[PDB]
Amino acid sequence: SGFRKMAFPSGKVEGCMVQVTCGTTTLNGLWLDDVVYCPRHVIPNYEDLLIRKSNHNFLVQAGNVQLRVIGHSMQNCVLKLKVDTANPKTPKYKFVRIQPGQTFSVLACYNGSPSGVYQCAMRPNFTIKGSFLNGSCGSVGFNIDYDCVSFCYMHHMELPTGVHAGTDLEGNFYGPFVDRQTAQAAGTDTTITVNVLAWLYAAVINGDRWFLNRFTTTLNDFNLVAMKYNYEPLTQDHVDILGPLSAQTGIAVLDMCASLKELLQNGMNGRTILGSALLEDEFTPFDVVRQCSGVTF
Amino acid sequence: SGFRKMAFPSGKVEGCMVQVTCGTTTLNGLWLDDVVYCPRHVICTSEDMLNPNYEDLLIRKSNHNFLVQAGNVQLRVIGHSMQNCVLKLKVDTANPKTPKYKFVRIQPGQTFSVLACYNGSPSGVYQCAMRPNFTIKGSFLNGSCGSVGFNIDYDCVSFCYMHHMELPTGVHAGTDLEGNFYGPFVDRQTAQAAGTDTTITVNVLAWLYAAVINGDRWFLNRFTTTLNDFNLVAMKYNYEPLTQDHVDILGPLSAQTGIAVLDMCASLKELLQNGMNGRTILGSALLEDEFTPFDVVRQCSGVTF
Ligand SMILES: CNC(=O)CN1Cc2ccc(Cl)cc2[C@H](C(=O)Nc2cncc3cc(S(C)(=O)=O)ccc23)C1
Ligand SMILES: CNC(=O)CN1Cc2ccc(Cl)cc2[C@H](C(=O)Nc2cncc3cc(S(C)(=O)=O)ccc23)C1
Ligand SMILES: [Cl-]
Repeated sequence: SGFRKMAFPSGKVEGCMVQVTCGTTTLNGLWLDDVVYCPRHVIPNYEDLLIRKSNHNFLVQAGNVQLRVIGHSMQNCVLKLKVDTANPKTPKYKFVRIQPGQTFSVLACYNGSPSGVYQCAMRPNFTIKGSFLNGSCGSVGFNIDYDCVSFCYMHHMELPTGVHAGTDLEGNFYGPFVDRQTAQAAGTDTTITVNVLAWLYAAVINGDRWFLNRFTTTLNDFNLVAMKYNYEPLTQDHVDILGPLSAQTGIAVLDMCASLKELLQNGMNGRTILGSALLEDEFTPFDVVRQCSGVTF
Repeated sequence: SGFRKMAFPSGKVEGCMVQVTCGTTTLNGLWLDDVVYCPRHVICTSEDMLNPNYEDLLIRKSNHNFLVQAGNVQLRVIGHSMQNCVLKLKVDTANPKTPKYKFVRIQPGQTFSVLACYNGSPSGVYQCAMRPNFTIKGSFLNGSCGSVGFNIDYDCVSFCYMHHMELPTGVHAGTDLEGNFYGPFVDRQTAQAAGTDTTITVNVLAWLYAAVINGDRWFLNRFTTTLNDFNLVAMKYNYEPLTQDHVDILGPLSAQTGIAVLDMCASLKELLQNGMNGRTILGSALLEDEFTPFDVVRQCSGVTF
């Protein structure tokens, strides 16, 4: 029993965190094999700034050891520093681009040193509601599948509303953001409907059924209600993805949609679901299945 | 900016998780130097759980009855002893991944990270608090026994909890790393129930200071309160009594924001009376009590917005 926002064990990622200093700027880097990956803003016309730099300008520190930079190149908004030593702690890994609604763990670092780990979701507006201070740039987001780490996010900046923006590990930003000081704002955010439904199934699994009713609905009637409350449209794919949770609890996806419709139209009335007075949208159907099953790494 | 429930990086603890099997029971162990620590109920059957005589069950065991597995390697047990509700298995190999560590007993209200494991393999990490009733609201399934709670301050891991059981309400009970239970619990399957739980007042106040640091002041009022009048109101909402120690502990957060502890107590009094009226504090519609004054200082900046 119990339901917590759970992050993946961070150990395989901790062994890759390094500190990168270029001039007066100090941020975090990801050391995989003989390459250190970090935000290119550590050095705007980035090619013009980069052509003026030499290898010895980049100071890379792995714990108490100085790594020697022997090459450098840019890929989109990420800087790739060729180092003279391969990371002996390099885990099995892939660079993957996630979609809005998908969740990941973040290992927040300062000065190449990990300070904390938390779980979060890529919002529909492509920002993440993280917890970062100055020096956090270069902190990474990831998931684990058995022994393989899938790096999906590198932190670049904080927007005026306090939310965060960054790139995949190939330097491509999530969202209409640019790496520079300009008027940038997060677009209007929406609620991840498929995630809220998954969390209602998690509540039913943990013995919370007060919100269930005898009614069902069409996908078309529910999507009109979803549009009114700033909820993301629910697609047939989302319905298919919720299949296992529907079969496990005996509550059809459209049957659970009618419960969500009544929660949107009438509130919680002093009640909570899994210790929360708000409808939670940062647990995917897979997160619910994994946490209510016991999958290890 | 931002405020999340943050756990400590789990890497130093992952390198200590092992699997312990005794007969048909398999649970997790903590391998530090040449000793593996695990719940003593690993020597029990389900029948034994009603009235187990651990000393009688242990005297019938030999070293080779205990199977310890570290990854794909079998560790050899060369000794065994019991310390309170923990079994200590002497092994022939010291853990090369042993970090700098201490065993610390925490008090209710204190927070820690939990590395949840099954079969000596870590599956997830989360942050939680020792409730006033000595239980923890964790997320554990069968096979989680022996999972550990910890804090990492600097490079030293302070182990404070080892998981032993789930109570009928779904909450969790366990021991410190010396085998002493938190709460009036026994590692016996009897009528055991968690006492009535209360809200950790000093933690709720710390989280209100965290909200003020992140730029939100809508909940503040022009009133102050005495410590005794605050406790007379808060007890009515099942909040823990606030002591002079708690007031002293909130000192740095009060000085950083310029809001006296008893003025923040007056805002808390008003929040309990009025609710939130469609508003949230740090993205939450409930008053959060699982962030200590120390956690807030750690996660928040020294400059108030
Ligand atoms: C809000 N930041 C600023 O006004 C200055 N920024 C300008 C800038 C422009 C482009 C890019 Cl790609 C990066 C950046 C830098 C940036 O966003 N870094 C930060 C990232 N994450 C959390 C941060 C928390 C803070 S805080 C309030 O001190 O908690 C500050 C800075 C953070 C620096
Ligand atoms: C609720 N407990 C049981 O049905 C059986 N238990 C009785 C018992 C009595 C004393 C002691 Cl010290 C240990 C234990 C064992 C026990 O508590 N282990 C478990 C630990 N943590 C989470 C657990 C989740 C579950 S569950 C419903 O499947 O989520 C089951 C078992 C868990 C075994
Ligand atoms: Cl303590």
